[PDB]
Amino acid sequence: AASSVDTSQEFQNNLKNAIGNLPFQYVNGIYELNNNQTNLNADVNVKAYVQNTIDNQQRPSTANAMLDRTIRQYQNRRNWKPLGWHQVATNDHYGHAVDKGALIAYALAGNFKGWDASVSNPQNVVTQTAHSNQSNQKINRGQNYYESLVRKAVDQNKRVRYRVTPLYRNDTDLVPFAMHLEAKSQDGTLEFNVAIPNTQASYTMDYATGEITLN
Ligand SMILES: [Cl-]
Ligand SMILES: [Cl-]
Repeated sequence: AASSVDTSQEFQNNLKNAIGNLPFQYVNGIYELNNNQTNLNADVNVKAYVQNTIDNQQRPSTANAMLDRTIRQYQNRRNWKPLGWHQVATNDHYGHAVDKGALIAYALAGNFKGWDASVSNPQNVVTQTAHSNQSNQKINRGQNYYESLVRKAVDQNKRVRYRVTPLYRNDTDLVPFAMHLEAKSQDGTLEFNVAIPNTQASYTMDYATGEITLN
């Protein structure tokens, strides 16, 4: 249970195992890693792209992108469930426990030629808590908050190198315990390195199976 409480020692141990001996601190509901510095190189003369990948257990793994206005998607799109999916009606304001969580957001890369930008791209979607997927607030941050930073940067004509990595406790868990987001703009004005805990205050999750126990 403790592994799905974002502030617990157990969670932090898993985080350390997944990212190495990088410094981290809890702030605004997330973990800032390595003083918010990433080694991503945005100063590369390469065409915008997205690359999704999977690991040896067929789980969504490291995703990379170079983002700019050529693949930005402002428009709307014109049964499948991710690994570990077990929906539960919660006792919190979200109403439900989990969302199909994209590694690389539709709005960011939906215009990239040939790419499966759908909600059922099996290399780009995980079981993600509603809280950690949806929260767009600076005070209590979710993945949406960081996606908004990247989106706003691209909308200001910035080139953003971006890397999103689901963090798993071990080789077999179906559901990641956190989402690692890294971003760097060519001009250096945008840079972050964070882990968004795959947690929700009103319940705990067994990351092995995705089974949720409401508080
Ligand atoms: Cl830039
Ligand atoms: Cl929450």
